[PDB]
Amino acid sequence: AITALLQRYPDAETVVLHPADVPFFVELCKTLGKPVNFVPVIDKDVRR
Amino acid sequence: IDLVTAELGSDWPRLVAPTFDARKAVVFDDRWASAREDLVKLWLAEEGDIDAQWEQLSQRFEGTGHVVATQANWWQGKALAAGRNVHASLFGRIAAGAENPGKGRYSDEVAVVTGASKGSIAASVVGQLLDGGATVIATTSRLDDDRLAFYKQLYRDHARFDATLWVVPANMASYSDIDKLVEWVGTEQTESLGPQSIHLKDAQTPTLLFPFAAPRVAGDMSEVGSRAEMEMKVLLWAVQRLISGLSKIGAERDIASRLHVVLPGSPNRGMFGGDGAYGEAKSALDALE
Amino acid sequence: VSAIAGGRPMYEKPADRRFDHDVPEKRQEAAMLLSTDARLGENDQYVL
Amino acid sequence: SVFLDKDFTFVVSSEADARAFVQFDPEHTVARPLPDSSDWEVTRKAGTEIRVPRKTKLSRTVGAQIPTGFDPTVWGISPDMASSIDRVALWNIVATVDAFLSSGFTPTELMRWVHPSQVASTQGTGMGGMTSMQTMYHGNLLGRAKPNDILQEVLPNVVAAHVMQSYVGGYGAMVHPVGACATAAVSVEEGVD
Amino acid sequence: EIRVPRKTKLSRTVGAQIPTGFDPTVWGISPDMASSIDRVALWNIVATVDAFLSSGFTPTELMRWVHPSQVASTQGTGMGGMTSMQTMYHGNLLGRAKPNDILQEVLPNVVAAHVMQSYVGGYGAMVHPVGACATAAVSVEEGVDKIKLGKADLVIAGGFDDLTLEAIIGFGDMAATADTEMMRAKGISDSKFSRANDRRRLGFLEAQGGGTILLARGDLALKMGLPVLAVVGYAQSFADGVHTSIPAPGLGALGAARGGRESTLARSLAQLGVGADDIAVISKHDTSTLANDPNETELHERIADSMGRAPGNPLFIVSQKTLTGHAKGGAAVFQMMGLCQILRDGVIPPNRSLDCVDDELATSGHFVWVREPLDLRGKFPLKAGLVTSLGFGHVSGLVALVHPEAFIAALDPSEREDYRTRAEQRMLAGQRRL
Amino acid sequence: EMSGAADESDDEAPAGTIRALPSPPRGYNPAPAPEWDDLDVDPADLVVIVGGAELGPYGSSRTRFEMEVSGELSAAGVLELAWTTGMVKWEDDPKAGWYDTETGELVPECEIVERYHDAVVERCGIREFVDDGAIDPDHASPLLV
Repeated sequence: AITALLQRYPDAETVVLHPADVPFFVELCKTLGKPVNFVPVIDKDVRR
Repeated sequence: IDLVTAELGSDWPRLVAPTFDARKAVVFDDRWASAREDLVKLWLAEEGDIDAQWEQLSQRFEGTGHVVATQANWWQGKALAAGRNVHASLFGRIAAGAENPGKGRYSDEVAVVTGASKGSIAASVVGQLLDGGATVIATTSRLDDDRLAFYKQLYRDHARFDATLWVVPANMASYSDIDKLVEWVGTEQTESLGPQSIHLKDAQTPTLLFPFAAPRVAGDMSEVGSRAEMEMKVLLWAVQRLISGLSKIGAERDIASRLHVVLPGSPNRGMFGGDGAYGEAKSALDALE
Repeated sequence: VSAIAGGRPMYEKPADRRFDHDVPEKRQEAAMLLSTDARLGENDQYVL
Repeated sequence: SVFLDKDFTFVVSSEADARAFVQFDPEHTVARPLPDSSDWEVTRKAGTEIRVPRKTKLSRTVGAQIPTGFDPTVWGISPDMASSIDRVALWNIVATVDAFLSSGFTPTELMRWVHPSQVASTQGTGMGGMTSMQTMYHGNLLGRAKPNDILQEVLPNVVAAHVMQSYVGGYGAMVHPVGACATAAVSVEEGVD
Repeated sequence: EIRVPRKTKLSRTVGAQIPTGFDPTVWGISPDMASSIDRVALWNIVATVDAFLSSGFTPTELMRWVHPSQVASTQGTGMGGMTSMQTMYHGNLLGRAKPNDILQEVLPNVVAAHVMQSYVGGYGAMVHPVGACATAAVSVEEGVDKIKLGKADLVIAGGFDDLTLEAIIGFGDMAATADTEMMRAKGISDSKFSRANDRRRLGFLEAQGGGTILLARGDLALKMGLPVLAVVGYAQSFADGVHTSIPAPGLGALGAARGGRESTLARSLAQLGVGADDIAVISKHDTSTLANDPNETELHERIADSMGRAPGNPLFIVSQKTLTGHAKGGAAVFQMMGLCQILRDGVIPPNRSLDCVDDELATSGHFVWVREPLDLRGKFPLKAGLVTSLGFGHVSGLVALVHPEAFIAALDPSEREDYRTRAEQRMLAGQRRL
Repeated sequence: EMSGAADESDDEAPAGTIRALPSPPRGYNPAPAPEWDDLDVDPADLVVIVGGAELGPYGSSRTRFEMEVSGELSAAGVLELAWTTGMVKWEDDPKAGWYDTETGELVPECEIVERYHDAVVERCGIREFVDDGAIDPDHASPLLV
């Protein structure tokens, strides 16, 4: 699946995650059904 | 003014407002500039092979030639190398076109065409007149740059040597426009440079006249139903004054030259009931003859 | 000392060398700027 | 800048100037054609903005000034030039002449040994054209008659441009440093360069 | 004596203005700076930052490779500090409260002085040309001059100017600016009224803004491993001469083409192994005035004619003033910027404001005026551009620009390959930072 | 029949959500043949342009070049101009994203062209002078006699 998508968009391999796509991912971690298995960000909420 | 409006209606006074003014005219007499840009665009974008009929058609459009345009073609051709197949075809065809340019001749025709707009019979006539080495006065109802850009596109394609095109804002519904336009068409052909810029009205005695101006039925102001009455002024009466106008210029400035007015008659009146417009209106052209 | 006493040192030039002969010099205007070694002769009093 | 508390007495003005009055105030000013004289009356209502003349006393009473009685005319500058150009221009123009006088006179003698495009002008300013600048910003806001060449004459480069037009006639480089107080030495640097 | 308030109606209703809503604050300039400094300062300050962003960020990284006194600033102005000037002469005569720093802030050099204080902190050269309209190209000339003599190894070249009230009234009075009331009478929209080389060209549109470029020693650029945007093959300013006549335009920029094979223009090219035919593009000043356009054309026509430009191998010319309008001080830098972008992308920008070419320009056969973009792809390269600008009072200038890949040919195959490695890594890190 | 054919419409289902955005700017090399000697040219005597930028009526060098060469902005073109013109703002308040600065509304990257560019074109480039100085030269310029 990963190969299928990023073949269509080869530029995804050479570039940065968009600065507006970073809050989106961190936002998704907060609304996720089962809590995220990792730590996405070091911040005030790091204990949580 | 209320009584006058009561008789004539709402749309008639508003549409009869003046449009034409002598300062908005635009003249394109340059082939030399447009032919050079036209060739280099072909040379760079060349894809199709020698079997193309477009190359023969474009060569006839590139038939506009003088010391100026030859200096362009003879150069880009001589600068061309043996690098590839396209370069072999371009160099040979250009050298042949440079040779055909040297001996190129021209004709001359002076015409005034109305109703020349995009996607029409007259537009196909205009480009063809330009293809015949003519001088053409082209009128446009809409003065917007989208209409202005179209005639530039049409000219830079179909223009030959000796060809000069003229585009102007014009309204055939206005008698003032008709009088003012031909007063512009018939005066001088002179440009005075004083402290300021004054262009004296260009005088070219019309050979062919093409009253293809064709009002269409669009009724936004509610004008519906009164249009066939008003168009009778435009299609005939104002044409009559247009014919009379160019007759005065010809007589005053004293030319024996016959202006050929092609009368856009509607086909075969009486055997069609479905047109609703063309069939009836143009039968009085027999009376005009 | 000749300049100080007479008020001579400031002379606003008519630019004779530019226009010296109306017809050719306007044509020679191009030719001058183009070729390197073209200069003023002193004997005619600074001619172009 | 003061706001008029009560309507000012009408004053006579031309139609062109009075219509202009309306373009600023218009709720606050009132203008009418006078049928006989065709001119207009201008009446400022309450709420208008007025600029009223005043004065100030300042600290600096002394400066180092070119000796009294100096004239560019005495040096031989034509009256037409004196008018059309800023005071700062008269300084650089005469100085350039006297600068040449150290060696040669006729600036075109340089064109004997050198192709004209090899003549350069590097001339610095901290501001330059100051008079011509203050002449526009007063004059325009004051509608006083002022010269049309103002912005051309306020360009700190235009002063030696005037000298190149009037004197040397070189075909070559022109540079015009701004070094604030240091332009002079900064200019030499680029002249050397 | 009383001074009584009145009004005036003026001819110029339109100018080329920085997009509405621009703030130096959004870019991150502190409010204290915005207050204390002229509007023109905000233009050169932000431009300098974005100019650095092309390669490096921290200005003190320059002090790693270079002793600080080898950092130079060459920044041109036609006037500069205009607001701060008009602020004093109003304010003082009006007794209004105005800033005490006025005369410091009206010095056309103080703007980049503010940038050196706030950002780079270099210990080295500062020069500030006045080229009228030509300052930008005149600035590049001296920026080039500062490096070759070892005075400074890194220079910032550029120009900037502002559009205010009394800037307009000076031009309109001088008759040099296009009269808007006449343009509307001819049915001309605001975007279409700046037309270079057009038969109908009515005089220039006044604009505002600023721009700068970072010029460096070729050896340093490789060593620092920054991007190479282009090689400056030459730069020159040129005067004209003695004459009375006001319309008569300066032709002195021809002095660069003098000598043929021995000419500065051709030798500059020849040192890269480039010929006279290899200049495809000239960036004209193209003021859209009736005086400048045909003269600059005749000028470029002649500089090609004597250097042995192959007959009918015309210089394809762009007019950026038809788009951006004419900003006096920052004129030739915007053209300088466009020329670099021309070289790398290959694309030659159109003049879309051209309805018809002036019939007078027909006499020039070494010149071609393109109304539509000619886009050069990977199979269709280009080589060298030329920026030309004519300032007021015989200020004329020429900057020969050449493609970066001409420089990479002097490294030998081993070091050439080594440089591409460093430049590639920088681009990736540069895209990151940006 | 043909009016009816024109009068009889229908809706073919189209489900589409489009967005606008791009990778960081790249460079397309050109094909150039060069016969050259290496050591001959002194790098210390050469002047090379490291970088450059501009502030003008069309925005920065990136957006201005797009308008000059293309004539229309890309995704990054409108995104940058809307940012410079101050149409779009960035809040760390909840919903964490790009917001419209005027009306205080959250915006994605797609609608930037639709919601803004029409107004951007008008208020950028060349236009009637917007008065930030409370003075209009063309309309009313203060005079004192």
